Amino acid sequence: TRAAVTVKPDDHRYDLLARADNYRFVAQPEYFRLPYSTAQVVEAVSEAVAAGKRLTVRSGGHCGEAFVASPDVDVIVDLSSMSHVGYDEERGAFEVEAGATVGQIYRVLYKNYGVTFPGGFCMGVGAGGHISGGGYGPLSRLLGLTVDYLHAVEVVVVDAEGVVSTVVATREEDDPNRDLWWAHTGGGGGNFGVITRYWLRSPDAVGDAPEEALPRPPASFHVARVSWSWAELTEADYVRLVSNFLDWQLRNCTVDSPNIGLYALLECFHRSAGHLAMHAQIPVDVPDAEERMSWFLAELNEGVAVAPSLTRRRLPWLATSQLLAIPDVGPGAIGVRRKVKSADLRGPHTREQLAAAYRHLSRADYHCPSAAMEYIAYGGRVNTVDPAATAVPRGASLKTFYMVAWTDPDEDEEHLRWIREIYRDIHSATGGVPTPDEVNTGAYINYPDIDLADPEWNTSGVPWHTIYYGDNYPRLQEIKSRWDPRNVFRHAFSIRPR
Amino acid sequence: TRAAVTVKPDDHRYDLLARADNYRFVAQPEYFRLPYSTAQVVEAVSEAVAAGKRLTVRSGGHCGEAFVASPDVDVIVDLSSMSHVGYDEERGAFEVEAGATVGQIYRVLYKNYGVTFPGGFCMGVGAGGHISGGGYGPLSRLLGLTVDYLHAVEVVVVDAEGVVSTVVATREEDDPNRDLWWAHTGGGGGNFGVITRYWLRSPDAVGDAPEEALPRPPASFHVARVSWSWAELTEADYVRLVSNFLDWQLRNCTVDSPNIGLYALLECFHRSAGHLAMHAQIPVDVPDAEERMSWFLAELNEGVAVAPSLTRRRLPWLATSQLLAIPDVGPGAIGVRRKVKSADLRGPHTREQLAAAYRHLSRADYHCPSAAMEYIAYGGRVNTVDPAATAVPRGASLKTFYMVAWTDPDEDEEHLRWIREIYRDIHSATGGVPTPDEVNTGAYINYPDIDLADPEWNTSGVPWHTIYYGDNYPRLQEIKSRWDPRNVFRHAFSIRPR
Ligand SMILES: *Cc1cc2c(nc3c(=O)[nH]c(=O)nc-3n2C[C@H](O)[C@H](O)[C@H](O)COP(=O)(O)OP(=O)(O)OC[C@H]2O[C@@H](n3cnc4c(N)ncnc43)[C@H](O)[C@@H]2O)c(*)c1C
Ligand SMILES: *Cc1cc2c(nc3c(=O)[nH]c(=O)nc-3n2C[C@H](O)[C@H](O)[C@H](O)COP(=O)(O)OP(=O)(O)OC[C@H]2O[C@@H](n3cnc4c(N)ncnc43)[C@H](O)[C@@H]2O)c(*)c1C
Ligand SMILES: OCc1cc(O)cc(-c2ccccn2)n1
Ligand SMILES: OCc1cc(O)cc(-c2ccccn2)n1
Repeated sequence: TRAAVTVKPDDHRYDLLARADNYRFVAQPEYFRLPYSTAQVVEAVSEAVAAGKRLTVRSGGHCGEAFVASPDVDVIVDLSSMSHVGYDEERGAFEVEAGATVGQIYRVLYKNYGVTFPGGFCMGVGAGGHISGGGYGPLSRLLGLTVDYLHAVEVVVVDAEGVVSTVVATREEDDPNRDLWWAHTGGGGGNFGVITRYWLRSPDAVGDAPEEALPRPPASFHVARVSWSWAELTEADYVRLVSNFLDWQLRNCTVDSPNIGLYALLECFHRSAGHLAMHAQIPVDVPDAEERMSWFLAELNEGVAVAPSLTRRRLPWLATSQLLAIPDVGPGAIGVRRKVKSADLRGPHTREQLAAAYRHLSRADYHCPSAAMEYIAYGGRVNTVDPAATAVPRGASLKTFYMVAWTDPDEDEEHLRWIREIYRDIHSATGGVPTPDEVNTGAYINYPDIDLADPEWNTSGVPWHTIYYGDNYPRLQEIKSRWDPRNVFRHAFSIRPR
Repeated sequence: TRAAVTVKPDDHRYDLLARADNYRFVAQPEYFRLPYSTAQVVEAVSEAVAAGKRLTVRSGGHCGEAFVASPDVDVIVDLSSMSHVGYDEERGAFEVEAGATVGQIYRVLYKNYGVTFPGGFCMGVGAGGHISGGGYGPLSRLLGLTVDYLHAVEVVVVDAEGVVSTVVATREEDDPNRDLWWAHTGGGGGNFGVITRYWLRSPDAVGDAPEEALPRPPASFHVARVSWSWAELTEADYVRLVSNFLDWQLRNCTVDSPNIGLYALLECFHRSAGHLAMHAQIPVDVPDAEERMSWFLAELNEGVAVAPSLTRRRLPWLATSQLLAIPDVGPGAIGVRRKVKSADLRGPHTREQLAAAYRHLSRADYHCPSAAMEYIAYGGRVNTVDPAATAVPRGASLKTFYMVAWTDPDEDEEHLRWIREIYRDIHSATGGVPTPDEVNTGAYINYPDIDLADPEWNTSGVPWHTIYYGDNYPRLQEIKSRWDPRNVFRHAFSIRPR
């Protein structure tokens, strides 16, 4: 193996490595280390540990916050050159190096073996942060979460006397490292050590051919793409439309629903974007698939005056997945400053919550065509899992996501103000945040938001860690204390040892 | 390694594999063969040769025409699982397997080694088609063409008895197979054999460290992105703006220019789109770089009544390249029907030609936001090499490019009609095609257009092979007869033996 690359501030590459998906956070370490093998990750961590240096890891660069790129980080280990994806016959599982990106993973697994696993739809997202935090996407209703396929993980860890090792932790019942496995099923990136690779396999796979080791997705899908012109919207129409979407999703979010195969995402962009958009997809092989999609669209439009433009077509799965995917290049990906938020639902928003959203999404005093809240269908196979079995919170029927993206740092204050205000107004009855209760079930650690730990925005009394992990947090602390007892791996929202 | 994959029509992967960048052309072979090594590509070709099957190769699926997917193709060898990029210490050059995509090549080369090669901007374009056809991009004015770095090429070939073998052909003067190397420096894909891998290296490189074997791009670029509204854009404006663009490019298209680092692309969309668009870039370490972009923009708009909305910023090279690249996923990339055309220039379009483009670009009886023609700056270092030394015709100082993309197969005739009529009417003085002369240099093999072989659109009497290859065609024909004597590798625009 070629020796690990070290990139110092005098090297031309440093300024590029300092930048990832969020341009608000530019890293300035003493150096970037790019390793090629697990033994080089060991060496990198042990150097940092010996001299007390603050170390973080980057896989895909998609962190919503400054977890990797904090100005007090001294060393950044970038895993983008460990991206192998292959079947491992000794284990009967697909091996995925942590710097592989989801888009590449889907292509390799599918073309070479005809299988897939249910991760997210954004292309440049790294396996490192995605899987460990409880990755989901469009196939989750049918197949569950990424972590439901996590057979094993290999992790570089640091014990109380500064000794660095590489351990493989599996889900087998007698695995002495089982706890470290469980922590990676929703505990989140940057907490327990450097994940070097994951192994993926269905827990009920038959034999050991790769073609049976993970699920075959359905072969093709009816896809609907719908938009409603903002120029034609009223408050009442907005309220009614989102209510219909929500009501239909809450009736159809269990594995018993004959519509469980229908996945849909409603993007409510701010008015400056020109439209509200939705994409929906259903496997062709579901009984009456095409009629099911028609009933769904007709229900959506009941009692709503604006008529949508609609295109319907049929595509193979992988193409359906790339249609909906977010690009890793182009003006939407590169040089973009961002803020994201998250809130999960097991119940409908109220008419008052939706009128408040409408007030923020129609504001004519703001202009940002990439400002949006999104409602994302969820549930299904996700919620048939015993929730003790993984570290991811379960029970939401629907996720919601808030985002503003812009390019000018001059404008930071007004974009941050806009996203904070809409999210707080929506959650004004619960101290401005989704406190776990009858309607909210929390938030998703892979859409982190540090305003949850800010007394000016979170006036609920409920700490951030409850919001993101609910009842799994204290077990995560204990596993943290066992495996990273010096708190070498940390960030604003890292598991505190206890 | 793993045995090669065979995908027949009963396999769920077939419908996906049958679909590439252009949905107008759906492949229907007997099977797809996905090989993992050169030996397996030999086996695949030997099977098709033995039974006289019509065989084609796919790398990235970016062909503008049906050369891969044509219905008479029986076997398609898909190289997407051969996408290794690394330095090959033995030959002193970067090894690029034919199935690697340019997006991934630039990331690997730059991050691991701090180097690059001047290829194209589109992400999912495959090395196989791209390099052999004579790839270019944004850095070509400073660095030349991809083929200028082509140190060697490995090709699976078939002799007159139908024996299949592998040859490595190099650029070295004593190489007995130099002729095969030269044919790959612009002869285009799908002619001589299956390219399994390329080796890339500067001809003048010092020593044997990878960091020195290809050029380091400039670390940072000033970037400008510009758009003019169609709202009150008039013929007069349109014609002044492009003339201004062209005058400028033509004065500053040589290695003597202190503006040669300035690279710019003008997109003239149909009124449908709302705007005309332009992106420019210049390295940061060019003396007075920031001011030169100011001068360039000033001259552009002189005598032009629409005021351009403008944004300027500074980025690292690799970020700059990903900003202006075209995504390989999302609505712009997936499930899209396309038609492309091209014409290179050695001198300016006349006022009449521009009037004719304006008319077609303004035509209110047509709707297609994706319809455009583009002026892409070119020349510079490209034109300091001997036109003999590679198979790519050189001479153009500027490249032009035409495209319509849509999704509805029912609208094919309207979109084809538009692109065909605008192209014809701009070349109406020369029989509807850019005949090599004082002002036109031809067209580019990697933007193929079978309408140049259609008596109804090409009335110039100049055959397609002269437009694409000028003086180099007879030599290509001779290499073709020597290396593919049975014409195994062919398509509509393949080199005809003789
Ligand atoms: C940008 C982006 C993010 C998305 C998108 N869509 C998603 C979807 O459809 N479903 C999802 O479940 N999530 C989606 N996300 C959110 C992402 O899942 C998160 O942004 C992930 O956390 C990103 O992972 P990664 O790209 O690896 O980002 P990094 O910034 O490098 O790291 C995040 C976090 O994890 C730690 N970490 C990374 N790598 C490691 C390893 N190997 N070992 C330990 N820890 C690691 C980092 O230190 C950091 O703290 C769609 C889009 C466009
Ligand atoms: C879609 C697309 C194309 C682009 C884009 N931008 C370009 C740019 O910025 N600079 C360029 O110089 N060219 C650009 N092009 C055009 C592409 O260069 C061409 O479209 C390439 O030919 C595409 O290559 P590839 O993606 O490999 O396409 P295929 O469809 O697989 O094959 C093309 C042609 O080549 C033969 N062939 C492929 N692979 C091989 C191998 N290994 N050996 C021999 N022959 C091969 C095929 O049979 C076919 O004949 C921007 C965009 C978005
Ligand atoms: O998964 C939805 C989504 C879409 C998007 O454009 C961006 C993100 C995102 C971006 C950064 C951190 C977390 N999520 N998520
Ligand atoms: O090279 C410019 C460009 C842009 C684009 O969106 C598409 C293409 C293209 C698409 C198919 C075949 C050849 N070129 N080219």
